[PDB]
Amino acid sequence: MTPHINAKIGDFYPQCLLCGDPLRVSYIAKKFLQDAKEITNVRNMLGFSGKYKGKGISLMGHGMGIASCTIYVTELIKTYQVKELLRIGTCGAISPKVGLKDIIMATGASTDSKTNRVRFLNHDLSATPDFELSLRAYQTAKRLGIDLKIGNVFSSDFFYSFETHAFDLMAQYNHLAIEMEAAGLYATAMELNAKALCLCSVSDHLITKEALSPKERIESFDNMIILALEMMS
Amino acid sequence: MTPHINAKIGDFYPQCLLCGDPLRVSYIAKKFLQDAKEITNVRNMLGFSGKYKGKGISLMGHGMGIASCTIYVTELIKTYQVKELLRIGTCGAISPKVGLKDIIMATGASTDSKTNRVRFLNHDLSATPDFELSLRAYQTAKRLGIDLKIGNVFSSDFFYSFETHAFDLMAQYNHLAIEMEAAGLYATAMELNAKALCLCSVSDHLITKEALSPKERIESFDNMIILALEMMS
Amino acid sequence: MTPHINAKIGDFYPQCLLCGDPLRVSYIAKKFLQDAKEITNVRNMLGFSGKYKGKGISLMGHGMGIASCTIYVTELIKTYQVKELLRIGTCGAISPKVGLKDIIMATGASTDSKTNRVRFLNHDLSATPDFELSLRAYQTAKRLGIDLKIGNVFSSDFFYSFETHAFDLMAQYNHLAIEMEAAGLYATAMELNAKALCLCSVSDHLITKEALSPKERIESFDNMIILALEMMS
Amino acid sequence: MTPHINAKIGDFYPQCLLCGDPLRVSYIAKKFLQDAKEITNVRNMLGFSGKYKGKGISLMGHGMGIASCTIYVTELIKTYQVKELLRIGTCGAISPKVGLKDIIMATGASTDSKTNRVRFLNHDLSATPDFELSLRAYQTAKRLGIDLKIGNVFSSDFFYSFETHAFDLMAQYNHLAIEMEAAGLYATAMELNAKALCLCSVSDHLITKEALSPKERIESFDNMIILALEMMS
Amino acid sequence: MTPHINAKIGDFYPQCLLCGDPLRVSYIAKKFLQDAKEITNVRNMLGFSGKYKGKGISLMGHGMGIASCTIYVTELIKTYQVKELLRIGTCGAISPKVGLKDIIMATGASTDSKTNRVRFLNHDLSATPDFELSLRAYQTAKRLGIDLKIGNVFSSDFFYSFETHAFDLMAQYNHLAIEMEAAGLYATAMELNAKALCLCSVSDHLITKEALSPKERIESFDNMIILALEMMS
Amino acid sequence: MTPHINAKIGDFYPQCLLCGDPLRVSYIAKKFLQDAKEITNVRNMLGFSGKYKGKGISLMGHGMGIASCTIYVTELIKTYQVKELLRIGTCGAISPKVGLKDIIMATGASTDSKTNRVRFLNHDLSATPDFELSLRAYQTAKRLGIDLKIGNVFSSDFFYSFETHAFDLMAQYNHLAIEMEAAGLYATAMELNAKALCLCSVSDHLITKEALSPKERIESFDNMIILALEMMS
Ligand code: HPA
Repeated sequence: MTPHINAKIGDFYPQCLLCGDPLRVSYIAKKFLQDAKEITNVRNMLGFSGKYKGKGISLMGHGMGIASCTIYVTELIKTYQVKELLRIGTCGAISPKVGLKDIIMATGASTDSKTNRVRFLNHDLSATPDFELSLRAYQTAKRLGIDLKIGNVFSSDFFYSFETHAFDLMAQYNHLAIEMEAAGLYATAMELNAKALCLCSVSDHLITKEALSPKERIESFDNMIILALEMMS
Repeated sequence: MTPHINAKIGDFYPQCLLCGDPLRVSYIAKKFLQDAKEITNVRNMLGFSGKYKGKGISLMGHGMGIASCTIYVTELIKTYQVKELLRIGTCGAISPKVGLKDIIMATGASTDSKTNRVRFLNHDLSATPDFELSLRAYQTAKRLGIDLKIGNVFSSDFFYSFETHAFDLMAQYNHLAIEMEAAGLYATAMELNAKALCLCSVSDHLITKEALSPKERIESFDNMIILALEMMS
Repeated sequence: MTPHINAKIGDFYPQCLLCGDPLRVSYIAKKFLQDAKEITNVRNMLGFSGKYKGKGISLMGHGMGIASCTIYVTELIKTYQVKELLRIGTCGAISPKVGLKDIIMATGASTDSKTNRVRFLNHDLSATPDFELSLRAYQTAKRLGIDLKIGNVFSSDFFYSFETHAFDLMAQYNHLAIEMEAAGLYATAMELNAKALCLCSVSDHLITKEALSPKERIESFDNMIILALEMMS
Repeated sequence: MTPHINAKIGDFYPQCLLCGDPLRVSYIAKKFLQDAKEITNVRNMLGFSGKYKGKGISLMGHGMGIASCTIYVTELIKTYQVKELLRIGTCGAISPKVGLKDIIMATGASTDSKTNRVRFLNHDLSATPDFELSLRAYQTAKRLGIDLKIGNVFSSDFFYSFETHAFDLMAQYNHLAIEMEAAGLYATAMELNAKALCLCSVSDHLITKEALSPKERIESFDNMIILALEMMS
Repeated sequence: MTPHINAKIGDFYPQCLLCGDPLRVSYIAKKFLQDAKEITNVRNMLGFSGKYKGKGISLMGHGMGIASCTIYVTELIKTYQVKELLRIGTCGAISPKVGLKDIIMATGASTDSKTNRVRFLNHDLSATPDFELSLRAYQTAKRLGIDLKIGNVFSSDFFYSFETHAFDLMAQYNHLAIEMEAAGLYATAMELNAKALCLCSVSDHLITKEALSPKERIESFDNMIILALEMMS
Repeated sequence: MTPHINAKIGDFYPQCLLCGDPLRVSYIAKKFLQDAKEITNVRNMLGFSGKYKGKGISLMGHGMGIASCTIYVTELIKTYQVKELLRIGTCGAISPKVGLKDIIMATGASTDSKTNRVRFLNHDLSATPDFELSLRAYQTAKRLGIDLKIGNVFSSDFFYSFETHAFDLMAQYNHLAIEMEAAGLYATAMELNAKALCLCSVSDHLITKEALSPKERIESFDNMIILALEMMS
């Protein structure tokens, strides 16, 4: 009933977990939820509803990049009444103060996109998450015994960067890692008065080149999954 | 080998078709290819290698928006030696010179993205297709009896535009339609010394708000797929 | 030991409270601090060192605007070894979600300045405070029974705005009020790896035109001075 | 009848050739046209109407730089009803793919000018020729056994560049040569719904530093002159 | 020899008058100079040397627009050792403070070009004339009983503007008239350590549309010619 | 009468000297004026009225940075009917040609601020003083035998520059020094139709690293002060 979601109205709980990869959403729905039901699949972009420790929770893939993430979040909020958008994914660390398996909470999302200057008077929009959600994330991680890393991320239009020489200046200004959506998620949620947070686990270090093995990857993504479901409980 | 395609090095023919929607890809594999093999499925983004009248050809989804398109197109060219990239898809008409069913050949792709300024000295990159390819498309459509409409497209980061007041100016400067990736397709192929072209089928006119019925939407999309397969013959 | 500060090295405590107006700094010192000494007075810009419940506190004025603020923040951090910088002041509200007497915590500072494009690759810097400082403010407010309003502010180069028509768009994107230094404070503290936060008291509401009287302005600000002081004990 | 052109209305044929230098224009008329007459001479910028193998063709000089080109082209289309504009001139080649005596067809014109941002919403306008004209140039060229070199051109505001370090990157993005008008020609033609094409003779590299001798300039340019007159016949 | 001037080295005197129209340069040579000879004529862009009441002086055309002006004045300074460049021409008035026949001395030249951002770190270059020259023009005007209007001009890349709605804001900021080269003359003279000045005669009013009779233009331009020659005396 | 000035009606004379430092302002009052009265002191920013050689003159502090100077200058013109604003401040030299406590007259003020693009259509505002005021400076300085350098200054948002590599380019374009308010003064005075001029004494040399002290920045500048007083006589 939107050009990118074929769910029925009401099929989404007001809390939604987000990933770029629709197959990760699938993995989460099978392994971590009871009574999960696939509710959308336009363009193979999967969404699910189901229960986690008795509470209703929703999952939704959103593709890669600001433009794509912006499409699905816009529809999720405007048509399907999602109110809290918690978003999890991987990132390449650029700071010396984070390493493999760390979970980063993005209190800001810088960007090389033009999307926010187009949204916001051609000025600098400081794209930021909802504070109460970050507080629930901080509190839950302490309780779970996770050493939550906290700082800005840089949301890039480029997976294959042309500005790799600038990563140290980004790290100087407290950017812990690079991904590709958070500035879009945060700006859209600000645009539509909804609540958003982004969480990112370190799977590679772009400076010193250490990398997780493909099943070390899955163990640390699981650690992040559990943190996310726990803070929505 | 790449973080977004799980094909083996050697599975792609040098010619490749592209669509945002990977479900479009499999529909073309089934209904039009012989010996259609699936060769990649990372993040549900399906790819296919098959046969059309005895000649090899590939298919590949690339998701929505410039950032996603660039990732897949960069990896196709750099890792899988793809040489000719032909993008087909839908687009929103903005010009009185076009209506529903029309197929548009994009001789240039303007954009509201900052990606080309980042790539290109913060100047104006004129994002354009390979000429030889555009000639094939013109001759094939003449041989096939298709009244090819030719002009610019505007590639936007926004599906839900904040600048609809501007569509009239775009149309005046010979922009026939809007979509969300061609400027990225063209600049990547320009960057990596490969050949590229973008074809667009008109499904919705954004000015008159005419829309095709899905009985014609499959009808017109087939016309375009055939034109594209023909010019790769 | 800098062109703009004539204190002795060591005169500053590592926690420093900031106001634009040096006479506000003079007030706080005389009314709320023990054994307050004046440590700097270049350009009539007063800084102080004293105690509050036995614990050392410093105070410093920074003038109006990002450029003036940046000058003093840089010198405090670099020459005088200050580690936490807490800014408190007034602000014009622009959001319906806040009214007179409200204290705002700025979890992000947007801007019409070019300073952060100059510092940060001509990209978008998301200027954010230190998280631990923000959590300390949330907990101290809760303990004092203060109803903290959390969101962005907008830091302008213009007190006399040429863009008043834009305040509705800023409010929509969760900018709760307008002032003139937070973006430079946050970016300088980001640049030099120090901890910073901004707190804003609503005395005027730029949209609904409500306003506190001179005696209610004094009363309201005092409520913010005590939260700040309580935050540092 | 316009401030920059002296001709009576109807003096111009609907197909017009353009050079930057009005002495090229006078040269073309006396060696290749029959019954040729000077129709305009404001600011010494010569224009001619004449006959080539029976068919009436016009010639018009336009000066150097986008702003100059834009003045003349604007008056040709709006006042004197020229419909097709074929620009022929020299350029400095920057790509290894082209060498001396080569004729470049500019299928896109990049630029360091701000004019197209001012024309086009401060976005990227991809400035492009009319496809049909470019195909006629390709078909004519091959009929005359001229191997056309095809790609993008960079239209600069600077003859004495301050960014010579950037030429390698421009060449990477398929810019074959540098000149100073094409992006202004294409944009204006797009604005005013006219058909336009730029052709460029490789007199001088800029990288190799190879410059052909006095004898050859005349010969290579005449070659482009015949190409131009033939696709207009 | 330079690409755009075929004068002998040593042909120019160190003081040069400039006009965009080479036929204006010819007119001044024949009417006001003693023993004037033509020294250059590339691209029909005439230059002259001669004497004014016994003292040597040169005249040079430079076409229209910043790019064209910049080519010629660069070559005048670096190759032909011209030291003082005084540009005379017409403009369109935009301010109610000036009328027809008024002579404007441009103490600053704003622009919509990108050329000064390209020259100067993408900041704002304040393009200004040489102070001593503007003093000499002030004094000579007084001597001649000419009432000199003094202010900024706006140097536009557009003769046919797309921002006529902005003319009033320009006039508010002390822009007396619009023309097309002064920002380039000024920035090039600044780049190359020469002395430049621009004087403008009001032929037309862009707001109230008043105009001089082409009989009253010839007379008013003459006054400006005499001012320029005399201040070189 | 404004939120930043609390002077009585008519407390300001129509001529007003400006400093960034209100203590340099106070030092001029107490040393040079008869009947010196302090007419404002909001935020410790001192303004004074008094008499010099019989004629009544005012003095006003404006803080550091374009934003602060705009606030005070805007209020001086709109509420206190100041007509002539003469800034006499400090600046850092960026040439060996220029020594400490040299006095510069800024015929133009370039900037890295975005304030003038915000004010002026996102084009290049050429920020210049009132000519007659600068002629007064020139003739006054000469009658007094006070030496005066004349050129542009660069008005930065940054006292601690992040672009020290650019100083030679700035000096190349006739920028004699760096300061932080002249572009703000000049723009505001252009906006509101008032007469402004900026003089500045070299208080630092940015190549060789000499710097005066806070007290020397009040007391080493008598010649500039006397120059200002005399030109207002
Ligand atoms: O170095 C400087 N930069 C800016 N303003 C100044 N005022 C004195 N020195 C300086």
